Amino acid sequence: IVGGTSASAGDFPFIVSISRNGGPWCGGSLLNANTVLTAAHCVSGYAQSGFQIRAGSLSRTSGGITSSLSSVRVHPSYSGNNNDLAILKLSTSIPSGGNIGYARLAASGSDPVAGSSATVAGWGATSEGGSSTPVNLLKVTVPIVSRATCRAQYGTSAITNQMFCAGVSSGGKDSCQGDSGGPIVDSSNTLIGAVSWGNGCARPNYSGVYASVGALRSFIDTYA
Repeated sequence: IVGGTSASAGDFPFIVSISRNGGPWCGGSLLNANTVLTAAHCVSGYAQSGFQIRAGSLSRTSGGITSSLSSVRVHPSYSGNNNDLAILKLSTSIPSGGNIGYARLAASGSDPVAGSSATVAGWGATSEGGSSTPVNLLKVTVPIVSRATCRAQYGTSAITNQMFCAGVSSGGKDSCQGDSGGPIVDSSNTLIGAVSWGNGCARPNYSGVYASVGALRSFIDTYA
Protein backbone atom coordinates (compact mmCIF):
# COMPACT_ATOMS: atom_id res chain seq x y z
CA ILE A 1 0.00 0.00 0.00
CA VAL A 2 1.31 3.43 -1.06
CA GLY A 3 0.23 6.49 0.89
CA GLY A 4 -1.52 4.53 3.58
CA THR A 5 -1.74 4.22 7.33
CA SER A 6 -1.40 1.41 9.81
CA ALA A 7 -4.41 -0.83 10.24
CA SER A 8 -5.73 -1.27 13.77
CA ALA A 9 -6.50 -4.58 15.47
CA GLY A 10 -9.93 -5.73 14.40
CA ASP A 11 -9.82 -3.83 11.07
CA PHE A 12 -10.60 -5.99 8.01
CA PRO A 13 -11.34 -9.09 10.25
CA PHE A 14 -11.74 -11.28 7.15
CA ILE A 15 -8.38 -10.37 5.60
CA VAL A 16 -5.73 -13.03 5.13
CA SER A 17 -2.10 -12.78 4.19
CA ILE A 18 -0.87 -15.35 1.67
CA SER A 19 2.75 -16.45 1.64
CA ARG A 20 4.42 -18.46 -1.14
CA ASN A 21 7.51 -20.54 -0.48
CA GLY A 22 7.63 -18.93 2.97
CA GLY A 23 7.88 -15.37 1.66
CA PRO A 24 5.34 -12.59 1.18
CA TRP A 25 3.16 -12.94 -1.89
CA CYS A 26 -0.37 -11.63 -1.79
CA GLY A 27 -3.56 -11.02 0.20
CA GLY A 28 -7.04 -12.50 0.24
CA SER A 29 -10.45 -12.47 1.93
CA LEU A 30 -11.91 -15.19 4.15
CA LEU A 31 -15.40 -15.97 2.86
CA ASN A 32 -16.27 -18.81 5.28
CA ALA A 33 -14.33 -21.24 7.45
CA ASN A 34 -12.75 -23.14 4.54
CA THR A 35 -12.69 -20.62 1.68
CA VAL A 36 -10.53 -17.67 0.65
CA LEU A 37 -11.09 -15.30 -2.28
CA THR A 38 -7.94 -13.95 -3.96
CA ALA A 39 -6.79 -12.76 -7.38
CA ALA A 40 -6.40 -15.49 -9.98
CA HIS A 41 -2.98 -14.20 -10.99
CA CYS A 42 -1.74 -14.86 -7.43
CA VAL A 43 -2.31 -18.61 -7.78
CA SER A 44 -2.82 -19.57 -11.43
CA GLY A 45 -0.02 -21.66 -12.80
CA TYR A 46 1.84 -22.14 -9.52
CA ALA A 47 2.27 -25.22 -7.35
CA GLN A 48 -0.45 -25.11 -4.69
CA SER A 49 1.83 -26.60 -2.05
CA GLY A 50 3.77 -23.38 -1.95
CA PHE A 51 0.99 -21.34 -0.37
CA GLN A 52 0.01 -20.68 3.23
CA ILE A 53 -2.80 -18.46 4.47
CA ARG A 54 -2.72 -16.55 7.77
CA ALA A 55 -5.87 -15.05 9.34
CA GLY A 56 -6.50 -13.02 12.50
CA SER A 57 -3.21 -11.12 12.71
CA LEU A 58 -1.94 -7.69 11.72
CA SER A 59 1.35 -9.46 10.98
CA ARG A 60 1.91 -11.51 7.84
CA THR A 61 4.73 -13.46 9.52
CA SER A 62 3.35 -14.41 12.94
CA GLY A 63 0.20 -14.78 15.02
CA GLY A 64 -3.33 -15.72 14.14
CA ILE A 65 -4.35 -19.01 12.51
CA THR A 66 -2.74 -20.61 9.44
CA SER A 67 -3.80 -23.07 6.79
CA SER A 68 -2.40 -24.78 3.72
CA LEU A 69 -4.53 -25.18 0.56
CA SER A 70 -6.60 -28.20 -0.43
CA SER A 71 -7.64 -26.84 -3.85
CA VAL A 72 -7.56 -23.82 -6.15
CA ARG A 73 -10.29 -22.79 -8.66
CA VAL A 74 -9.76 -19.82 -11.00
CA HIS A 75 -12.67 -18.05 -12.67
CA PRO A 76 -13.39 -20.08 -15.86
CA SER A 77 -12.84 -16.98 -18.02
CA TYR A 78 -9.64 -15.82 -16.31
CA SER A 79 -7.00 -14.47 -18.67
CA GLY A 80 -4.21 -12.08 -17.78
CA ASN A 81 -5.86 -8.97 -16.29
CA ASN A 82 -9.48 -10.11 -16.94
CA ASN A 83 -11.79 -12.04 -14.61
CA ASP A 84 -9.01 -12.04 -12.04
CA LEU A 85 -10.50 -14.02 -9.13
CA ALA A 86 -9.84 -17.43 -7.62
CA ILE A 87 -11.40 -19.49 -4.84
CA LEU A 88 -9.00 -21.29 -2.49
CA LYS A 89 -10.17 -24.14 -0.30
CA LEU A 90 -8.36 -24.48 3.00
CA SER A 91 -6.97 -27.67 4.49
CA THR A 92 -7.70 -26.35 8.04
CA SER A 93 -10.99 -24.62 8.79
CA ILE A 94 -10.77 -21.17 10.40
CA PRO A 95 -13.57 -20.20 12.81
CA SER A 96 -14.91 -16.70 13.15
CA GLY A 97 -14.54 -14.95 16.49
CA GLY A 98 -12.11 -12.54 18.08
CA ASN A 99 -10.28 -10.67 15.30
CA ILE A 100 -11.42 -13.15 12.61
CA GLY A 101 -14.61 -12.70 10.64
CA TYR A 102 -16.01 -13.47 7.21
CA ALA A 103 -16.54 -11.05 4.31
CA ARG A 104 -19.91 -9.74 3.16
CA LEU A 105 -19.99 -9.64 -0.64
CA ALA A 106 -21.33 -7.17 -3.19
CA ALA A 107 -24.50 -8.30 -4.96
CA SER A 108 -24.59 -9.91 -8.42
CA GLY A 109 -25.13 -7.10 -10.93
CA SER A 110 -23.73 -4.33 -8.73
CA ASP A 111 -20.99 -1.90 -9.83
CA PRO A 112 -19.20 0.66 -7.62
CA VAL A 113 -20.28 4.27 -8.26
CA ALA A 114 -17.71 6.88 -9.29
CA GLY A 115 -16.61 9.15 -6.51
CA SER A 116 -17.68 6.83 -3.73
CA SER A 117 -15.13 6.08 -1.04
CA ALA A 118 -13.36 2.71 -0.87
CA THR A 119 -10.72 1.31 1.41
CA VAL A 120 -8.00 -1.17 0.35
CA ALA A 121 -5.57 -3.05 2.59
CA GLY A 122 -2.53 -5.25 2.37
CA TRP A 123 1.09 -6.07 3.07
CA GLY A 124 2.53 -4.96 -0.23
CA ALA A 125 5.30 -2.50 -0.91
CA THR A 126 5.02 1.12 -0.04
CA SER A 127 6.74 2.24 -3.24
CA GLU A 128 7.00 0.75 -6.73
CA GLY A 129 9.60 -1.89 -6.73
CA GLY A 130 10.13 -1.53 -2.95
CA SER A 131 13.02 -3.42 -1.43
CA SER A 132 11.15 -4.42 1.70
CA THR A 133 7.60 -5.08 2.56
CA PRO A 134 5.88 -4.23 5.82
CA VAL A 135 5.25 -6.87 8.46
CA ASN A 136 2.00 -5.18 9.62
CA LEU A 137 -1.10 -4.48 7.59
CA LEU A 138 -1.59 -1.09 5.95
CA LYS A 139 -4.75 0.49 4.53
CA VAL A 140 -5.64 3.45 2.32
CA THR A 141 -8.88 5.16 1.28
CA VAL A 142 -9.37 6.12 -2.38
CA PRO A 143 -12.35 7.14 -4.48
CA ILE A 144 -13.84 4.99 -7.20
CA VAL A 145 -12.89 6.19 -10.71
CA SER A 146 -15.50 5.81 -13.45
CA ARG A 147 -14.96 3.04 -15.93
CA ALA A 148 -15.07 5.67 -18.71
CA THR A 149 -12.21 7.66 -17.12
CA CYS A 150 -10.24 4.48 -16.50
CA ARG A 151 -10.71 3.51 -20.16
CA ALA A 152 -9.37 6.90 -21.18
CA GLN A 153 -6.28 6.13 -19.07
CA TYR A 154 -5.65 2.53 -20.12
CA GLY A 155 -7.58 2.00 -23.36
CA THR A 156 -11.15 1.04 -24.08
CA SER A 157 -10.59 -2.72 -24.40
CA ALA A 158 -8.17 -2.83 -21.44
CA ILE A 159 -10.85 -2.13 -18.83
CA THR A 160 -13.65 -4.69 -18.93
CA ASN A 161 -17.02 -4.84 -17.25
CA GLN A 162 -15.47 -7.24 -14.70
CA MET A 163 -13.02 -4.57 -13.51
CA PHE A 164 -13.43 -1.28 -11.68
CA CYS A 165 -10.97 1.44 -10.88
CA ALA A 166 -9.97 3.53 -7.87
CA GLY A 167 -7.35 6.14 -7.13
CA VAL A 168 -6.63 9.87 -6.91
CA SER A 169 -5.93 11.75 -10.14
CA SER A 170 -2.78 13.31 -8.88
CA GLY A 171 -1.58 9.99 -7.55
CA GLY A 172 -0.03 9.07 -4.29
CA LYS A 173 -2.52 6.54 -2.84
CA ASP A 174 -2.82 3.01 -4.21
CA SER A 175 -2.36 -0.68 -3.82
CA CYS A 176 1.09 -2.02 -4.85
CA GLN A 177 3.04 -5.24 -5.62
CA GLY A 178 2.30 -7.69 -2.85
CA ASP A 179 -1.21 -6.31 -2.29
CA SER A 180 -2.70 -8.41 -5.10
CA GLY A 181 -5.71 -10.41 -4.14
CA GLY A 182 -6.46 -8.47 -1.02
CA PRO A 183 -9.69 -6.65 -0.32
CA ILE A 184 -11.18 -3.37 -1.35
CA VAL A 185 -14.36 -2.50 0.55
CA ASP A 186 -17.02 0.17 0.08
CA SER A 187 -18.32 2.69 2.58
CA SER A 188 -20.70 0.06 4.02
CA ASN A 189 -17.71 -2.31 4.54
CA THR A 190 -19.00 -4.63 1.82
CA LEU A 191 -16.30 -6.44 -0.16
CA ILE A 192 -16.48 -4.98 -3.69
CA GLY A 193 -13.22 -6.19 -5.19
CA ALA A 194 -9.76 -7.68 -5.05
CA VAL A 195 -6.50 -5.89 -5.91
CA SER A 196 -5.69 -6.85 -9.49
CA TRP A 197 -3.41 -4.72 -11.70
CA GLY A 198 -2.35 -1.26 -12.81
CA ASN A 199 0.37 0.76 -14.53
CA GLY A 200 2.87 1.08 -11.71
CA CYS A 201 1.45 2.18 -8.35
CA ALA A 202 -0.02 5.49 -7.27
CA ARG A 203 0.92 7.23 -10.55
CA PRO A 204 -1.01 10.27 -11.61
CA ASN A 205 -3.56 9.44 -14.23
CA TYR A 206 -3.24 5.63 -13.89
CA SER A 207 -5.85 4.31 -11.47
CA GLY A 208 -5.55 1.03 -9.66
CA VAL A 209 -7.64 -1.68 -11.30
CA TYR A 210 -9.66 -4.15 -9.22
CA ALA A 211 -11.50 -7.38 -9.99
CA SER A 212 -15.22 -6.76 -9.39
CA VAL A 213 -16.95 -9.04 -6.87
CA GLY A 214 -20.37 -7.84 -8.15
CA ALA A 215 -19.51 -8.85 -11.63
CA LEU A 216 -18.07 -12.24 -10.66
CA ARG A 217 -20.45 -13.11 -7.86
CA SER A 218 -21.99 -16.11 -9.59
CA PHE A 219 -18.60 -17.83 -9.76
CA ILE A 220 -17.93 -16.99 -6.12
CA ASP A 221 -21.30 -18.39 -5.02
CA THR A 222 -20.89 -21.58 -6.98
CA TYR A 223 -17.69 -22.57 -5.20
CA ALA A 224 -17.71 -20.79 -1.86
